[PDB]
Amino acid sequence: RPTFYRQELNKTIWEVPERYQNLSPVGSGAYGSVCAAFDTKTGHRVAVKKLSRPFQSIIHAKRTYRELRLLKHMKHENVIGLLDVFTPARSLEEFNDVYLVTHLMGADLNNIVKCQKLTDDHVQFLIYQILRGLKYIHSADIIHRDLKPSNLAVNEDCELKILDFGLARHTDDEMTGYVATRWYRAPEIMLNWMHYNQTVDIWSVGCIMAELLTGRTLFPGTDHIDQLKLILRLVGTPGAELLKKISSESARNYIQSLAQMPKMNFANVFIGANPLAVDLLEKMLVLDSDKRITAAQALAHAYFAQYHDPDDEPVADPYDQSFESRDLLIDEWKSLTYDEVISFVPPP
Ligand SMILES: Clc1ncnc2ccsc12
Ligand SMILES: [Cl-]
Ligand SMILES: [Cl-]
Ligand SMILES: [Cl-]
Ligand SMILES: [Cl-]
Ligand SMILES: [Cl-]
Ligand SMILES: [Mg+2]
Repeated sequence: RPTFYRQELNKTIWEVPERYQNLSPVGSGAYGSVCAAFDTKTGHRVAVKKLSRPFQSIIHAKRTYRELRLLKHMKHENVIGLLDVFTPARSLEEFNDVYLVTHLMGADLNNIVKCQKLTDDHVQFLIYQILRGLKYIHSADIIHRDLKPSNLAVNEDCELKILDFGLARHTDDEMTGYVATRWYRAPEIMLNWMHYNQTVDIWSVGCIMAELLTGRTLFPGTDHIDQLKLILRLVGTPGAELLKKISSESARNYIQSLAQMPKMNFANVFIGANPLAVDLLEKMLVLDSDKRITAAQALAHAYFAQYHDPDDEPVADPYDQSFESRDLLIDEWKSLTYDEVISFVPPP
């Protein structure tokens, strides 16, 4: 067991191993209560997250367990990983607090899209890295569900990592009105059309790729219905085949109230873009999720010929998510979480 020391960080008591020094608050609270520190064992600048009220309800205890399981699994160059997890508790009986340690992220994609001039070469390398990380995530039967520029960390060398695993499901209020939290969402999940699957993430990558090419949000809707109208004007209204797959009768009735529209010519929308970029966007932004390109298929597209290496695009170890359908008490979720804290092995 390391030695711990205590300090008050803006009306919060932090108790952490001596290896972590020079703690100071960071971020806009998007990933929880997070400080920056220097890790003296590894020489890296790190983010230390202290969870708020991790065991206060069954819902919160299960969310804590879910976040720790997901972060312990993810071992890939293009995905956030866990550097450490600790508790000052010396037994299950005194366990209350959980702390997670990751690499400190400086800038996200929004900063570079907003403030930098990007070459077709920059767009190739950024989207190649997102798809490489997604091929890995999807091989474990994990759906990200929230890919957007603020969840993509980017460094000076244009190297990228994917963020946001096992945090609270987004509320209907967070999704209301003129908000970036909805602009990257696939239509079948935005409007609850049907049981969704991993194909939702490829819609999101299409929306991100279009914005890197134009410097503008692709579907900046003022509300759910305005955003659906922007989507159908580009990709066309649904045919009988997709309408059959909308399980919700009222959602089917609403769609049929709209005048039919054809798919637009993407070369006249993305004026001057690399024809290979236009071709890939047409294969991602397909209304029927069964027909969209997969991450593994997209890596082999000619747009990525300069970066694609099929011997260096790895898949994940198997991920057991059977706990997700399990009904347990608060103390049972707390015991499962304690075992995952004490069994952690740090990366090489
Ligand atoms: Cl990205 C992400 N998802 C869930 N928890 C954390 C803690 C630090 S970064 C992070
Ligand atoms: Cl230490
Ligand atoms: Cl990492
Ligand atoms: Cl504790
Ligand atoms: Cl964003
Ligand atoms: Cl597993
Ligand atoms: Mg999110």
